[PDB]
Amino acid sequence: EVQLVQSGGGVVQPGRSLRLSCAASGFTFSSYAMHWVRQAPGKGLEWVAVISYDGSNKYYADSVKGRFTISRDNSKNTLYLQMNSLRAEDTAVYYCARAPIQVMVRGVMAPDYWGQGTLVTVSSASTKGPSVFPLAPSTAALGCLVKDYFPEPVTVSWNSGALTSGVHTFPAVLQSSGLYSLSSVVTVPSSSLGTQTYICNVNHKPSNTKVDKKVEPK
Amino acid sequence: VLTQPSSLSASPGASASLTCTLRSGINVGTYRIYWYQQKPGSPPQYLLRYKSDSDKQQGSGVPSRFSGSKDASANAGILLISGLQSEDEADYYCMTWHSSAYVFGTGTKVTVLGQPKANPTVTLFPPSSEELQANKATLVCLISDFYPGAVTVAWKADGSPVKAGVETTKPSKQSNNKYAASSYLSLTPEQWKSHRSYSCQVTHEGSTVEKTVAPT
Amino acid sequence: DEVSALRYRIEWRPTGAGEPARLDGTWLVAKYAGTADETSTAAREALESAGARVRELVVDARCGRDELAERLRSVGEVAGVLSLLAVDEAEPEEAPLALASLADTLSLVQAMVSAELGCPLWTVTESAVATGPFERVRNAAHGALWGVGRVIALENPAVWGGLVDVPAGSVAELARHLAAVVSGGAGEDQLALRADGVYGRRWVRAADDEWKPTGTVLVTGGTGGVGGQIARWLARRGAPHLLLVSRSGPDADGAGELVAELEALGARTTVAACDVTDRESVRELLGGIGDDVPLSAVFHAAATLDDGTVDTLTGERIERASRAKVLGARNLHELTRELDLTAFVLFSSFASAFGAPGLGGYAPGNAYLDGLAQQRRSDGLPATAVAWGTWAGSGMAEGPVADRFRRHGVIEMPPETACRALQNALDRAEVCPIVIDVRWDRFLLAYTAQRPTRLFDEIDDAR
Ligand SMILES: [Cl-]
Repeated sequence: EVQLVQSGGGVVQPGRSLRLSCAASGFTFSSYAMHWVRQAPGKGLEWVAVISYDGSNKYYADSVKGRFTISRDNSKNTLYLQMNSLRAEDTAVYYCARAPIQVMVRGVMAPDYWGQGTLVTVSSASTKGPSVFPLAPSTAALGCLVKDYFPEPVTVSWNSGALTSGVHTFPAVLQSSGLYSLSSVVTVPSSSLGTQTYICNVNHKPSNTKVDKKVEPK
Repeated sequence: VLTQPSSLSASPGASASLTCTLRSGINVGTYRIYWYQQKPGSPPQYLLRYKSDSDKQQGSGVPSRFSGSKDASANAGILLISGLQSEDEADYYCMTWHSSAYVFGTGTKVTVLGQPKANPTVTLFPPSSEELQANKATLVCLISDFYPGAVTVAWKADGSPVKAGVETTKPSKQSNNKYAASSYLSLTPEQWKSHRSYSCQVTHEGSTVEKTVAPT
Repeated sequence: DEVSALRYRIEWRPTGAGEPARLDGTWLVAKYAGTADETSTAAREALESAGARVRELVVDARCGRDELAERLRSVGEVAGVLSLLAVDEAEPEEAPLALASLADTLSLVQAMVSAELGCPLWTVTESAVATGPFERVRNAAHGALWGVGRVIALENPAVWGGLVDVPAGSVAELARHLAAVVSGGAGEDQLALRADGVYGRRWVRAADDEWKPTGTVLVTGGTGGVGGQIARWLARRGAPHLLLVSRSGPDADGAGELVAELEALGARTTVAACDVTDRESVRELLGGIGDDVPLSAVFHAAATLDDGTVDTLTGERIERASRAKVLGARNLHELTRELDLTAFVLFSSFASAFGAPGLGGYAPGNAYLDGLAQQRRSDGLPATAVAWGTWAGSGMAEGPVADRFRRHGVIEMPPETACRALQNALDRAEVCPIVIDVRWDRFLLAYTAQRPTRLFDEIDDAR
């Protein structure tokens, strides 16, 4: 199936540079123009740039012209966005997105497939990994408290992805300290609490934090 | 360049007309308008594009109740959702080429009217052993599956309101169209053990519910 | 200079019908059983009033030229035929040159020749010409009757009386002038009757803004002949993207070399196989054009087919031979109606501008283009119908026909000079520029060898 696997987000200091990449699979990369689009959290979509299937044409939004360079490596099935002189206005989720397949030797069209996105945070604040605490059961609700991290995002799975039913991971709270916290809760039968084991798998990529916390009855 | 209403609501089965208006001094006729749907926590999804009856295309896999057209009077492109279902709640963006760039409209949020009230599920966790041993104490109030998306959260200790140490999120839409929120009360372990019991109070649509934990 | 001497246009000038009149013998009024009763009545009264016996000759739609020839031999000593086949003519959905009046005009002409009637045919059309930009060509296919009629006049003078346009749905002008027209005083055979008077068709010399190719430019017939020269010219003028279309597309002879030629001249070039008579295929093609290089100009150089056969002209064969030209033009017109085109150029021909023996199969489709461009301009849409003379270099068989044109004073144009003429015509927004190299001393004597004409009365070189 068509896949756009994105890399290269995180925190970056105002005025400095960051390079995003997007590795494509499941289609003939060199036959498709490629776009970048960004979305500041809670705000609207903002088109950033496009590059033609063979790389000879590039266009950029006014808001990034002269600071960003879009490029591609058709022998590595990879798309790049090189971002320079970053400001706080540039903080956003950045989406890789594929145009439809090239028909004529020249010309681009708007995306028909989008990647999952990567958050770029332009900040002076430092990266910090989270502390993970078990939330013991007291149907029965148990979970995982992931506290004091920066920046977003954090992902939580349960039993390495085998437990999905009744899993609820809540949007983070942003504290006055500038650090984030979140909770992930799963609803399970009370009769299994004695036998079945429950592990939350926490990932904070920006700080290379991976934690597997077992949650037992108190 | 591309103006959309911030909100649009209709009841199930109706025909919702989402508009994408171009600046005056620029004729909507020649522009190919692309339409995207974006649901909470998901990437945008391509719906269709429309320039004219001559030049239009349905996105792969997109049900035909989504259709495009234009209103030359209004200098606007139109996305029409016939047979509006609850699944169609989402943000909708139009997009077109202008000058030497693509530009998106400002986005329209589509609510399906007449959905039944959903009372919040409230789960309260006390500080964990491991956190107290790390010399901190967080109470966690999780609030899920409520509709409409407005709640008020107050904490009390031994009947008295608790102003300090509280952090509550705004409501956020879930994939089932109900809403979620969380509130956190951060204490020292001494504070935690001080009082007799703590309470999370969740008011939704003039009905209040409470959950209680006690260091005992 | 070279370019200015190539330049002409058709104008309509005030002229005299002829004096008085007074006719003898029997005039036939040819018509379809269903249509044109009011005009037939006015025509009859106008002819009778000048002193002629008048009988109806009801023609069947798409009739056989042999049963019609039999009928014409029985009626005995006819002095003239007035055709209303194109008056009050329905417009049912079909390709433009499927037109019955075209097919039956040709069969009528042939039946008059077969039956040795010895009398001229006069054909009436309705708003088929515009004496100025304030008049709208009503049906562009009716110009095909004029295109082929001018050829028939050169091939068989005795059978062709002439052509007369009247406002659609009116009889007062025909009633007022018809007798003097067919009595033939002043040698006029190409006339427009209007409320304000009588006009004759005339050739005339034609004496900041600068058109440039942008976005995508489309060339039909673009992989050879004149279209290939146009492609090269557009590349030199910096066309951002060239879209060349022909039936065979990238399989056409010389296509790969052409693309390499255009790339070296500067233009990124797409070649597509497309049958431009197929509206849906053309629709798909235009929908594949990217947003950053939107279609900005059309150069419709699809040529008329010639299989190399010399049968008698029929409307059916003309419709088939010219469908890419005619149906392609109408398809492109319908499908670009809502784009912001800077130019919509139709490649017409001297075959319709003045005609020649042997060109009867080519004039009708080029005449249609002439009318379609005028119609578009009336409707606020860009349009240019260039009536080309011959071109040097690219295309055109060498033999006895093309040598015959040069012998008759039509000299091939260098592609560079013809394209400069087109540039000037576009910069001036001319609707129907004629671009041709004529040596008038020779040409006029060849053109009037068997039949006088007034068509060139306004050209000084002609006198
Ligand atoms: Cl929005």
